[PDB]
Amino acid sequence: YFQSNAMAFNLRNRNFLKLLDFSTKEIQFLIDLSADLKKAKYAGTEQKKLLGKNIALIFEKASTRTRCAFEVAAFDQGAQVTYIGPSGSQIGDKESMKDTARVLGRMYDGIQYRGFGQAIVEELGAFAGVPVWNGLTDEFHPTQILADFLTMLEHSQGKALADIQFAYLGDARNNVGNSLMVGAAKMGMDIRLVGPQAYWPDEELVAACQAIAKQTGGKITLTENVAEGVQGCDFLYTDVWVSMGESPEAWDERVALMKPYQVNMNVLKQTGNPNVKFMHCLPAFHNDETTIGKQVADKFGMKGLEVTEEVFESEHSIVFDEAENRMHTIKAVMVATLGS
Amino acid sequence: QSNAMAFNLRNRNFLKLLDFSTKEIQFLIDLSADLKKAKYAGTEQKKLLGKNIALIFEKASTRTRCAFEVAAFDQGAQVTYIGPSGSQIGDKESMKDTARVLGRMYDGIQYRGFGQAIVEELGAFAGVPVWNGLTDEFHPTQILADFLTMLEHSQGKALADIQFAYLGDARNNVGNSLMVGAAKMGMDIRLVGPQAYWPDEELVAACQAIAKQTGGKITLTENVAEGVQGCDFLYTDVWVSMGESPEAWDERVALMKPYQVNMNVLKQTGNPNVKFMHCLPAFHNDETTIGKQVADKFGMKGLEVTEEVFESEHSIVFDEAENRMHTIKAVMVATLGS
Amino acid sequence: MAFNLRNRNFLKLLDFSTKEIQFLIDLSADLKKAKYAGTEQKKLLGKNIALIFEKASTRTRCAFEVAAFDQGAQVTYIGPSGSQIGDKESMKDTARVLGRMYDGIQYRGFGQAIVEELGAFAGVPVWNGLTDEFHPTQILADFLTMLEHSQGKALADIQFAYLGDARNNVGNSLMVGAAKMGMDIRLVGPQAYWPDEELVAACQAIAKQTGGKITLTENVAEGVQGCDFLYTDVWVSMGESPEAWDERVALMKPYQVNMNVLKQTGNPNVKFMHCLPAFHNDETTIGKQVADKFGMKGLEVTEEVFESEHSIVFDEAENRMHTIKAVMVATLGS
Ligand SMILES: NC(=O)NCCC[C@H](N)C(=O)O
Ligand SMILES: NC(=O)NCCC[C@H](N)C(=O)O
Ligand SMILES: NC(=O)NCCC[C@H](N)C(=O)O
Ligand SMILES: [Cl-]
Ligand SMILES: [Cl-]
Ligand SMILES: [Cl-]
Repeated sequence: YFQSNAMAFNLRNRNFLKLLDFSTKEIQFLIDLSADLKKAKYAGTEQKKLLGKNIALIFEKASTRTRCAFEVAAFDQGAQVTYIGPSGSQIGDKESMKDTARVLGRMYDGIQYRGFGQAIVEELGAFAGVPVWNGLTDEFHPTQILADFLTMLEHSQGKALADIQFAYLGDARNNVGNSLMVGAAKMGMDIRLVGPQAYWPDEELVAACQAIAKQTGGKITLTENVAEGVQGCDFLYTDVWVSMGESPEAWDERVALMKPYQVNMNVLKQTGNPNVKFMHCLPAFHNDETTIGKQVADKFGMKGLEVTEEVFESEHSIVFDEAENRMHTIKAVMVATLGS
Repeated sequence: QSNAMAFNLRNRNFLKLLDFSTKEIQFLIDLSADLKKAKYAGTEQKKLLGKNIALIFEKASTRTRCAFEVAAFDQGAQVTYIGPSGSQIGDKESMKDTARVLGRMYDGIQYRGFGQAIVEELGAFAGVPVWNGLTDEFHPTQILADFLTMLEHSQGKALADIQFAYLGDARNNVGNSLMVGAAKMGMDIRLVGPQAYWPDEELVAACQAIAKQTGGKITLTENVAEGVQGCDFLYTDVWVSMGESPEAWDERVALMKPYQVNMNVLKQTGNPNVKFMHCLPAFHNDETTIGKQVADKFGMKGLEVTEEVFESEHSIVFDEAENRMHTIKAVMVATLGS
Repeated sequence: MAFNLRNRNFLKLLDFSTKEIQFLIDLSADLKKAKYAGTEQKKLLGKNIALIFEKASTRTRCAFEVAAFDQGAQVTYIGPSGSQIGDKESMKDTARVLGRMYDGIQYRGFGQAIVEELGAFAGVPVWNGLTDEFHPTQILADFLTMLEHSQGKALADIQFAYLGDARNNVGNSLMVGAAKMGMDIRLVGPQAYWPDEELVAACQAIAKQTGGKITLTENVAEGVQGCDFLYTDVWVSMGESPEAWDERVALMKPYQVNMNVLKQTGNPNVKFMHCLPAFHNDETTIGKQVADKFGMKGLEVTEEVFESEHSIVFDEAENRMHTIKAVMVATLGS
């Protein structure tokens, strides 16, 4: 009866540039595929659907998780990869993205890009002629949110995404906030964006998400009031208050505004939910064991920044499950779009 | 015949085109074409299976580096990329030593960098095949790609029947190599640019002696209209190459500017089927930081080529770039394959 | 034996028995033979390995890559820039993330404490590819090389001297290895650069049980007499100050390995070793600047000794790969 390849047909050869380009059913399919690939890998029965494929991984910003997740997922699936890091390439200074896309599209079967304006990854996606995957831009981080939604499903009992309530605290207009809001809207979830109003997401993006959420039964709340924002949440999520590519000056501008939105044990208690779970895309500043994190926190008399060591290392934290799921979801994206 | 050539190429380095016969070069081009077809037909045999290859890059690269990686992967090899930082090379360890160490662990080595003398020392000391992926003096894999492309875009002409011009900095690596390749294959090449940037007189003298025996012709001129009349292909490259000081732009642009490839130049060929080539990367508009800043300083739109030419139907630059991979593959398979 | 090495980290030689070390060396010799005979069996097929380098490397990095590739594994090289490590993400966090995606992890970097943290938190085998304190893969390669270049001597029958900066990672590790394997080692250099007293004491206790001997001396003639091998390394290591050349050259100069030193062994078959990279002439930017400044031609070793029939440095370098292969196959192979 229901066994169908139509949906798989439609994903073939698509780019993965942002979640606004995908239907609710497409996103769910990607999540369900991710789950199946994760099980097959743990059961030792994984089938290689990217055998003989060559993939280019362009990184104009630093990465640990995203880069490793692309490499491992390709290797498990039978593909090879060429990593092109932030120096040593011609890209940007000597060669246009239009030119780079057409050259790489002649040699590789798929291309990942992490960098700056969403406009750049969109040009790559238009000119390459092979599938292009967004591994983070200034505006959106779509692979992260797939991982996050898989993680929420796994750490819930008998709930679909549409039944889940969560809050994101801090810099709500960074890539991860934007993307969470879009995904929540697509999947019918209840999202609260909790932070200072100057860092709320763009009004046009919010308006587009609200129109989406009207059709899916989702809810989107923006607030500066933590107690109101987190009450009843299944998950609390945060990220660094200053993102890659922004000025180091921005710490001075932001810490005093962002400080009330730190995820500490008080915040978890304000949920009223003893089963609440803590998520963070990573990397995180939760103590003095990084150079940047230590310097900033020392300057403001803090121990951690966006999250405390106590929350980050608690039984409530599921950040490493979430990080592992980067790899399974990126795999699903590659298999769906390029798998054969 | 082609079996003779294949036998003679086994275990050789690929350091420059002066190290090869006319027939060896033709064989490499023919092998490139066979490997390209096999890849598109899905019938490619993996002749580098179980081989491990090191790729040393002392300068930046997109095309060359990817072409080496992809060709190796398709042929069943694995690769280690060693970029301009993070290795011991140059600052802590001599090239002689690096060569002897890598030659013990890898089955072949690519090098892109500075003096030709450095790739020659690597090629002498490694004890495994060493392939030049660009030096200050020569860029031999690029020219194989260019000759394959010319053949594909000509209708039943052999290389010996082709006439082409290279415009601009004629003494850079690509101009030197085009002149050598043209002489070896019996072609008619015009090098068109300011006389101070003509290739070295000893290199020209050697290429003229080669050309005498192949029926090739080599012309050096400052005059564009004269140099490009009747050409099948026009070719150019950036006017300041990697490793030269960025200061060079300041007094090189004005000097070079008459040698820009624009639509007037194409019209001066008298040839409605004329095709445009460029090794890439190219400065043809304001969508690069360097290209925009240098052009703005002179109020220009593109540098060595205009957007109008680069994106026209006469341009074959992306066919030429894809052919980098197929030709590098043939080099590796010929020298290291079994 | 093989069973007991499965799933272990390889962080330093002090964590292993004499017999475990010998087994690793013997496995290295078997894998080397299989590779040259074309009969090598892939025991890491489908495995994915991460290679974290916080310092530069040519040999070590290449040896890990090639050994993985030959064994059917794939690798991700994470160099000193382009990752989140150190400035934006703690080692504890990096370890737990990588251990979820990879089957094994190599680390080259700074304090031993950092590799021990990685080893504790990753949850998969971790291998030390050089720290400030120890360099355990190098010494396996060195001991394989000594065996191959000796005729039917066991390690316990070998005498050797290490000259120069005896307290660097390589000296420390040579001393530990020698004590474990019952060898006679002389550390020959200025007293200020002798190894830590606590480390020496632990190695002496080990050596009493194996029949090894450890001598520290500032006298070259006494230190090198009757040696089978002479070994040296750069006088200033990665991560140390460039100012240290000013402090050290005058003190280290008398311990340069030149032809006189080889002659003081009284052994016409003496062999010369060096972990590499080496400063033996003016063909490196650092080596040339330093040597020019002090009116020298080579530093820790002369061109004459380095390129002589006595030098086995490139054999030693090739054995980096075969020994790293053994470590990976023993700890992760199936
Ligand atoms: N897990 C990730 O992929 N994290 C990347 C850092 C995201 C952060 N908003 C940034 O753009 O720096
Ligand atoms: N296609 C290529 O491999 N191009 C590389 C650059 C050539 C240019 N003459 C240079 O040396 O900078
Ligand atoms: N062969 C090697 O792995 N050499 C690495 C350098 C060792 C040297 N003592 C250093 O720490 O700089
Ligand atoms: Cl998105
Ligand atoms: Cl050449
Ligand atoms: Cl050790």
